[PDB]
Amino acid sequence: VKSKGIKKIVVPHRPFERERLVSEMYIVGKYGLRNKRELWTIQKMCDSFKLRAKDLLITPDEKEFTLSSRRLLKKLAEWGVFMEDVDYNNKQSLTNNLEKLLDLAPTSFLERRLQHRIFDLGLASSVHQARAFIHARRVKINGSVVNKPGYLVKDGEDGFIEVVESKR
Amino acid sequence: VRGPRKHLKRLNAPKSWSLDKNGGVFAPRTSTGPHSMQESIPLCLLLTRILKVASNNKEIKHIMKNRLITVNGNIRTDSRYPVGIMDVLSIKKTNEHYRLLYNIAGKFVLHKITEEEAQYRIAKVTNKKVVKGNIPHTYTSCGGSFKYADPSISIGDSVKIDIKTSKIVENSSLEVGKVVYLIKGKNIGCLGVITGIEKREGTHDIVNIVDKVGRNFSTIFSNILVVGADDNPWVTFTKDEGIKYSEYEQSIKEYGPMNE
Amino acid sequence: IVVVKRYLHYVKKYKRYERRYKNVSVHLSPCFKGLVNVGDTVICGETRPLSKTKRFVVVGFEKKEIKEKKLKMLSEI
Amino acid sequence: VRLNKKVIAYVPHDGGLNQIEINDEVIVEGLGKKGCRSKGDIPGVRFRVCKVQKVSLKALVTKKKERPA
Amino acid sequence: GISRSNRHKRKETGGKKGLHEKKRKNNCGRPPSNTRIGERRVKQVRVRGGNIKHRALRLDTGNIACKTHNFTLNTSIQNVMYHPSNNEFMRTNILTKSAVVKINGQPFKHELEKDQQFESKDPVLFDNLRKGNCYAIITSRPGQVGMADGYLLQGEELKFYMEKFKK
RNA sequence: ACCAGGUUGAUUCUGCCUGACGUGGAUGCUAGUCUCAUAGAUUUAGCCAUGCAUGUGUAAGCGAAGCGAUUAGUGAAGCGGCGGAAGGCUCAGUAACGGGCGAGUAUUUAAUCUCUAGAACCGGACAACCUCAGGAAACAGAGGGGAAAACGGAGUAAGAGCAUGUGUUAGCAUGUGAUGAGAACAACAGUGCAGGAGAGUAAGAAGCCAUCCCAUCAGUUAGUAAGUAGGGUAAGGGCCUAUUUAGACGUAGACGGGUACGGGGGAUUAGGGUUUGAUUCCGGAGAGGGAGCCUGAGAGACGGCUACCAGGUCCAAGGACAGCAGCAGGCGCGAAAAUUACCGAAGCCUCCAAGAGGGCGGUAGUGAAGAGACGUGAAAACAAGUGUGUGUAAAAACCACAUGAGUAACUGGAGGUCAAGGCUGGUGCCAGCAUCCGCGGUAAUACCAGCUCCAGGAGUGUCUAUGAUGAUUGCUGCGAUUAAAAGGUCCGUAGUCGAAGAACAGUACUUGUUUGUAAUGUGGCUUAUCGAGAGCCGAAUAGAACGAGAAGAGUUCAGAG
RNA sequence: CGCUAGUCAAGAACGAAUCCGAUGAUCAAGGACGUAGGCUGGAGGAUCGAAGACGAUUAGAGACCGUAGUAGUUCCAGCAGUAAACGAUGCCUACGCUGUUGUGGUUAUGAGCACGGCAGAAGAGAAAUCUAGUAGGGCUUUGGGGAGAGUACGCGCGCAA
RNA sequence: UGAGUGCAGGGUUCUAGAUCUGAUACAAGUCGUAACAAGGCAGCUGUAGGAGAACCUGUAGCUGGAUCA
Repeated sequence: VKSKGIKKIVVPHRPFERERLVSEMYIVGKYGLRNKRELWTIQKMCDSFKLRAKDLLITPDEKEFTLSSRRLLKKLAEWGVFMEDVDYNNKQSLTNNLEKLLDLAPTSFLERRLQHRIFDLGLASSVHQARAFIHARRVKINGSVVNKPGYLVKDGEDGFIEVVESKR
Repeated sequence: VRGPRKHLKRLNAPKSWSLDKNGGVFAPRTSTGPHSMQESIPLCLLLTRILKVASNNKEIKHIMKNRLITVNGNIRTDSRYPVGIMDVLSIKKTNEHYRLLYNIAGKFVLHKITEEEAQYRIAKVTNKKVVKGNIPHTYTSCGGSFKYADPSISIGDSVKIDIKTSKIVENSSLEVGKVVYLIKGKNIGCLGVITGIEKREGTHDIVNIVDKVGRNFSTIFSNILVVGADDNPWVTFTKDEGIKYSEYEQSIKEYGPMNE
Repeated sequence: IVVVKRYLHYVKKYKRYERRYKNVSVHLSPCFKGLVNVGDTVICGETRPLSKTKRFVVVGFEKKEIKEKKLKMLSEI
Repeated sequence: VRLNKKVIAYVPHDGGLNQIEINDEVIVEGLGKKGCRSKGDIPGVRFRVCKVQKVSLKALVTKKKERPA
Repeated sequence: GISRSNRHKRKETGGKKGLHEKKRKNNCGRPPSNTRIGERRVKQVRVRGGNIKHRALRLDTGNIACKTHNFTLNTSIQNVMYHPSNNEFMRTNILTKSAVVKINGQPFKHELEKDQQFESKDPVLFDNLRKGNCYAIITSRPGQVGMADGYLLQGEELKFYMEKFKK
């Protein structure tokens, strides 16, 4: 049926391709994700930014290039993903940095997720018990609880994250 | 259809009214009256949105049953009465006065004025005719009619009206170097000064304009109202004086020019 | 009289054009009676309906051209 | 019922023929080729049985459910 | 009843067309009014938008204008002499626009006699008026407007129409 | 922007079958929590029990009975006024004024706006009231009063058309004239109604351009093509009729037949494409099938009337009534689709209204059609429960605090394609399995089971249409010596295609400026714990108006051949 | 299309300082020719020989072989419209390596132009081989896994086949 | 202006039918052996006769022939 809402995953063309199976298995294992759908969701997000960079570099006009480059780079800096010293009002560096985006990887999006941040900031003994503190309300940000492990943490929120003891 | 249309679906109503798509299926169908349906707004949208003084239909009723609201000097009692551009709105209790103008985006907006500006409006001249008993007449854009005005006023000019006497006060014509306001098109709500006019036969005349902060733009005469005797404007315009910026210009102005 | 008008239509898939034509029946007045004939080009103006098929009237014409009935030199030169 | 033709259908499972009586109602299904075509080694048969008396034949054969009676 | 729509009509190429609607009132027609000569009888018809139209069934008289001398008179109508569309409307004496009619000439005779040049300007009219012949043409539409009005035939118009009457 | 298995004793090719992946319906087995959408379209535009979906009164049109009164009052039966032509449902018919873009006439328009703008007398009835009183019912009679801003007449303003001057063209002058009216009331301090001229809204008719398959359908048409004159209409017109002229349309597909609600849009997609559109917006048509119609500003109306045909219902047998492609609901038909639920609240529409009405619309209930976010433990310490408050029209859910606690996985597979066992027991070309290739004749990693593994996971298998696979439909981009494939040879019309040199012109061609897109989609930003969601911004297709450039295309010339 | 003379029209190629100036390429519909065998009418009839009849050979031969024998095989006036009608390679127009051998004209005797054969090479192609090399030049015909099937129904031509 | 309904015809789509005649599948039935080797008369295309049946015979053609001589 045709109805509201987008679809956020793309199914792989070959269901039993051995190099894909092994490399996916590793990354789910290491990062403590629920199933293959969590991973595929991040992959589509990553692809979208790569497409924008491609389009910008090949555009003929200057007005669009100067306008939309800035927006793309600023956004990815705020998420804490693309960390480099982009200088504005300088055409060459904008081109240089756009080229550096083109080999961005899903690992970089994964490491901004709250489940990984909690463990990485040494507030939990494993990526597993980090998830188990996001459930059951033990994790709090700016004085308010966050129930969802997929919460992507912007650059500089790290000062305000906290854990509290269990209710028992 | 067997007869005249009564309803109006919310997705079909003018983009100038600026009403939220999701809340309900209908919108108010303006009553017949002074301006066209595409160039005016019903009064009940003004009181609930543009200038918030009611929040429910029971309150909208009460305000007009008590006879509070005055438009062009007459008290109004139809909630679906159309108001248009250059159209003084007032509440005599608390002595408030407003004109109706466009945002730079082309939406409608109310602008607060003094009791001086509240005394006059502007319209455009559409036809001249002589009537039974050899009486000369003249007519205007918003369905206005005038008896024994100055004969020299020509079709296409713009005239200033005294609201208390309902007579014409001043006249201005379409010439190089006069101030213009933009009613319809790509550049609604812009304000500028005439560079040059190119005359066409049996078809609209093309007018070329310079903006106050340098930009040239041209449009057809059918979308322009002339809003001053020569140099400078009659009516007081908005908090921002009708300058429109591209997203590109907004970026340059925010983060600085691209250096060599 | 019957007037033919001709034009080209673009077919997007094959990136090429086809020739098309339409027939229009027009009113010719007695003031043009001897002057307009087959092959000539004509200008017509629009009006309210004159009959079941007729809506245009001939208003003037451009005569199918001759540059010159070419010169013959005198035998004396 | 829908055409008043009489057709041949195949009965899939191990003991499947025992789950059907004369004058039972059955629902019938396609073999999965592009046109209606024979599949495997069965000559000239073009459909297969799916349900008997409103219940799944797979459940009947494997004794997970019983006849409506 | 009667219709003015082109529902039933063929295409210009000769082919038939199919019907896509039942009939609509906004293309209704009405039966002809056949105005006869006789004592006045006129009917009032309620028309679209609530307007009224006046339909003459019988008429006795008309206003008739003299164009050269600029006066108008009111006179009886005798009979139709000629009708351009159909020979039948003449023999049954039915009134329409462009019918040519015989009238009482005496009022016109009394007026035109005052001009001392009258005989010299139009001898054939003068002769007709002596012989008791007086001919006029109807300009109004009786079935629409509810009355008949016209002008007296003079000069070359007489010369033209009299050739249509003669056996 | 991608491949794999299958003709042979092996090999290299042509070629088709099958697998692997989106999406629309149907269905097996299994199912913890919360949020956003959507549901008798496909078959029968089949048939329908019941209840509801359209009515409205003020200080201010007329006011009967009753009640009551020092000649007051009341409180209203009917009449009048305004609406019932919108919205809701469906896709039968239509290859067409059905669809897109421009333009504003040859037209009519209750309400509403601006300017302007009204000295008028007389008479009956109809309904309700009162007295009889019919009929099985549905529905009606006699007789007698009496109102209007209801109705008909009188005068009187006004006044269509026709003719001539003068200003196209209003207007004015003059002659002639059919027709022929008109509302006030209340003071809580206002509300109405007659005439004009211009607007505003809505139709009717028109201009240009685009529109499906069959040649085993090649000729079609005679109101047909045109002219003159008249009738008719709100209005142009063969719209209709009389006499004259023979036209009009076709291989660049006429005419006939079959099929179809049309767009904005949807699905797939590197690009070029291929498929669909009953279905939130716009426009069209219908109300069992056909046809006629009164009233009105507006209907060829069906929750109006009238007749036939097909079907029904009640009767006292004489007659009456009725039409769910509105909302619930029932029966059928099918492989196929929810509650005879609440609603002085939100968005709007209707009236004579500081109020009344609305199944239009909103709120929940039901269902693994679709789309988000999360449970099923951690190493010290875990959903779903419950109670208060909130929330709403009233609710439930959601959220806040406080109490208990310790519950929570299945579907398809394991010989190759294709991820994962020559494990143990039965069966012996049987019973079965297998999209394809192939297994089983007593030593079956392939059947039937046990046990371990694999894949996706609140989900997974199957059937059926379609897009991709596919350069196996080829514009980009395939083939024709031998695999399928160059007409036995010429002539020839329509069709498609056509020198050098010197000049010329602007309709195609390309491009500027201006128009042309609500939703959807596209580039963004901001707020619901997050993410779909919601709100605001910017640019945009095809199509049209006016300019510009002249290479290619086009037209002409001859001290060129 | 193969004996010799005489006669009657038109065509191809070659040589060269002739004339006209875009008159042209390809082709649904429509028209003309088309070995052999066959058919309608006339002439004729040597040789050969379908059908038919015998003799042998064989299990059986109706066939192959031998004897005999008819329609046809020839000519004139027509109908018909098919072939492994094949170099199984459409028609115009291009760009393209060498050696050798022909046929007809012309020649500074060095060579050319038209129509051919042959042998290598380089490229090409699944190979065999090359009318197949290079290529978005123009126009027509035509194929889309085997079978059923070039069959059924309708239609057009023909005396029939 | 016209619903309905008489009587003849057409145009479409389905369906019945004694009997005849195609095709396809027939584990392996009966009679021969026509093709693939010079397949025991080299094969094949057109046309015309004949015949239980494959097929045989005359006439013109082709090599995809058993010969590039």
